[PDB]
Amino acid sequence: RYANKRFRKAQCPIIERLTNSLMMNGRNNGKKLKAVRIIKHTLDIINVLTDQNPIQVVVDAITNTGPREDTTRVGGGGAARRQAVDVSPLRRVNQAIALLTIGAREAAFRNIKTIAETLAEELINAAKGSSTSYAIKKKDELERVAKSNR
Amino acid sequence: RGMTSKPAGFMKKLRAAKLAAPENEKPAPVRTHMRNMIIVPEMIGSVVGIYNGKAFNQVEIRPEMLGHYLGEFSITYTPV
Amino acid sequence: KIRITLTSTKVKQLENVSSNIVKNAEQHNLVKKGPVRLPTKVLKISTRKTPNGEGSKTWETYEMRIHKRYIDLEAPVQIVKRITQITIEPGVDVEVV
Amino acid sequence: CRVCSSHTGLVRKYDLNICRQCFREKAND
Amino acid sequence: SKKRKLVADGVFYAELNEFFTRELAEEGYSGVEVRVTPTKTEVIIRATRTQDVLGENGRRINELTLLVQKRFKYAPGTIVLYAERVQDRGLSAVAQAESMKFKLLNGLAIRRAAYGVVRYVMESGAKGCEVVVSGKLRAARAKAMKFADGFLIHSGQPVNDFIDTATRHVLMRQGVLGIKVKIMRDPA
Amino acid sequence: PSVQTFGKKKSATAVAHVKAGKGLIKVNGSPITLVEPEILRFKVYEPLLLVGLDKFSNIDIRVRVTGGGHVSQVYAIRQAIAKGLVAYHQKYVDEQSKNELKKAFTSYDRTLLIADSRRPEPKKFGGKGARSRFQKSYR
RNA sequence: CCCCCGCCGUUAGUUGCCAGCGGUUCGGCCGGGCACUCUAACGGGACUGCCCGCGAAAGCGGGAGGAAGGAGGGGACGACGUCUGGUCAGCAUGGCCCUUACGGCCUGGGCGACACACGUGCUACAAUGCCCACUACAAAGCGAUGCCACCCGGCAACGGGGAGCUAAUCGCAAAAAGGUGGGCCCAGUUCGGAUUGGGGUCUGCAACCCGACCCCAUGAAGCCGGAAUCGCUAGUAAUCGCGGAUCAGCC
Repeated sequence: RYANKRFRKAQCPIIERLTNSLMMNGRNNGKKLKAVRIIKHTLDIINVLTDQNPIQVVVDAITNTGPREDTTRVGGGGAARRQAVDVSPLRRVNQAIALLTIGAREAAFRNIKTIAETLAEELINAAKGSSTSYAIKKKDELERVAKSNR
Repeated sequence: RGMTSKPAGFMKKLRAAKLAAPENEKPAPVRTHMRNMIIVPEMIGSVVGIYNGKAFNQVEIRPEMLGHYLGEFSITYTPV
Repeated sequence: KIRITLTSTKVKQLENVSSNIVKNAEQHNLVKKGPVRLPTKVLKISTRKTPNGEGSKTWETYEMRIHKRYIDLEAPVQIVKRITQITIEPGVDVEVV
Repeated sequence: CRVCSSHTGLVRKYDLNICRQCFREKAND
Repeated sequence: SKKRKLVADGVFYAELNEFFTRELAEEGYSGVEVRVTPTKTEVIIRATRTQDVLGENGRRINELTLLVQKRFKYAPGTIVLYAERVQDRGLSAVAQAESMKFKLLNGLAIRRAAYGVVRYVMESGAKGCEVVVSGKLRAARAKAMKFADGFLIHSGQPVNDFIDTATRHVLMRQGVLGIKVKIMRDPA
Repeated sequence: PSVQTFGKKKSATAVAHVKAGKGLIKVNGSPITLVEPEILRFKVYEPLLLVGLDKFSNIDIRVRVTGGGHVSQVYAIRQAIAKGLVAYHQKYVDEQSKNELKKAFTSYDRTLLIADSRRPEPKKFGGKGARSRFQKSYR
């Protein structure tokens, strides 16, 4: 596709690769620093509001957000039917992370000088401890679309 | 708006305008590309046509008008 | 304190040239500083190929690395004699303080 | 410039060449 | 040279070359190297017929060299005038080109003139050679002519070809026709 | 004794001087944290931690850094500490530089040992950025 | 095969730094020292060479080391030809045409007009933000009437005075994004700066037509854009500031 999967250096605070990916999703204009800060501050936000350790909260969020099945269009003899299909494990992560950041940006709450609260709140809302929020919606909606046209 | 201590005015029209001064004035116009020039009193009463770039517009210059540029009198852009 | 600047396109043309000057002056002055290298700077110039004239439209990119060599000679005397007639290689442009 | 007299754009230093063109031309051979 | 008069110093060289090409044509100009220090420039014109340049007992070399001084005053500084013979004019692309350019002026069959030149060049030394004629062949519709022998291949590719190149023009009643001569020699 | 390592990245040079000690870092006089304040990025002393029992609590570093930017410096210093660590002992510096800190078949683990050759990049013509190409429109 | 950029080493040290010591008008200024950066010349390094997997082979995938890879990144090298491609307005040149003028000088105007249409862009609609303050990292360039240190008068543009530089040794220069602290509190707003009124600086003979800059007031549309459509595969896109050519000044 775009290119071969490049391996990402694990996170400085918690040496989790998945985290860095998330951070990359947040960052824009290569402002890697602001991006890391927002995620870290959110993690701190996750600590206070929620007793649980942030790393666990985030991972659980991504799980709720990953779509198992997605619908892809295809041209049949008549009309382009939307064929439902599985999603690559690689694909699911990129979608989940992307959707979180997008929904997070979606939130009204403008907290912290930046975005940092929206990420914090979004992740918790995602958790399935709380499996709500805009991110999960998209995920649920896609799956629903699939198997509709089973 | 003060450009500098000495008001600039290109010599093409100045030298030309002033010569007209001793005879009197010059009937008919003058025509100069030098919209850049500021107008001085000797200019007054005269009718200098300025260059739109398209054409030269007759501009009678009166006293209230002196400090100005002359170009200010000939508009480059037309709604047409 | 005669500072000598030797510049050239070819690294060898200087090594030869500047080296000669070292040996000669050894005869009538102090003992030279020894050919000091002075790093080579490369210049990239993007310009009109010709000077104002034909083909202003033209361009082109050039890179010309130029080499330097000082070898200073303090306490001068009949250094000048041994130096003046003695030079060799073209391809070298030497200027002295 | 000096040689060709193309005014359009001669480098001062050479102050020669038709312009860049002759500069490049002379340089070329 | 000097920042101030590198250009000035340069203009003179063109000035010198200007006269030499005009005069020395019969001699067979190949190249005019110009080396310089202060008021003493080298200028060593290379020629096929050194005789034509020198003159008898060196009479012409005197006039030309003197002419040079008029153009090169003390400020330009007196200049010398060395002349070296071109070993085998047949090797000089410039000459080979000029050679063909002349015949064309005569109105010789261009294609043949080309063959001959490649042959001469090919004939004495030269690992490879190629000649190109512009258009308006025989005052005809513009065309192009070729001809080549030996490996110009392994040349053209920049890697140390040592291919002499030369172009010669040809004014004609019909029009100008450029000539290109490529000669391949042992590479580096 | 002291150990040395240079380290340059983008355009930056960092002199890294390791000395057995507390583990503090004096960069350009300020404390490592001081020169670096609020930079999540500053994982210059990553090569130290990688040694095993993190070298730090058994090392000390005086560093001079000039040229480029704080990010570039972070990389240069990171390389410095990576290289010096090797000189002190071949063993410690492992796979990126020597053994585990040292080298790999293909992908770079950290590959602290290498000097990132990446430089800004000249702007090619016909393109705005160098790489970035202008987009097309229906026009 | 050649050039520029990536890593390492030798040679060379008036570039460089207490790296390391003594002094200081504590400016690397002084002695001293080539280590380092660097300067420029040469040498090393990458070849699917090594390890696992498939293959008949070429090679494809993966992994280690490594600054770097499987053409590491950018040039020179844009083939024979195509488009009756583009330019007689850069210059050159055949033919045709004008010669009190289809030439030449000048002043002024025009190339800057507008009911409208399109292309390329800038700024923006904001809180991952705007403003004020404090504080930190860059590269490549340019400088003789030219860059302008520092001091003074001015809110300021800028003016007066004046040191050094002839430019790795002085100046442009402040780097901006960034980090720290404060303000704003979701509003067409401490968003956004169009537009317009006034005052004024500067270049230049001269800024009406028709310059840029400063300060006060004004404070528009714009709350993320229909159909349709463009760029870019990594230090790339995105984002931030810095220099240059042209050049009195400057759109």
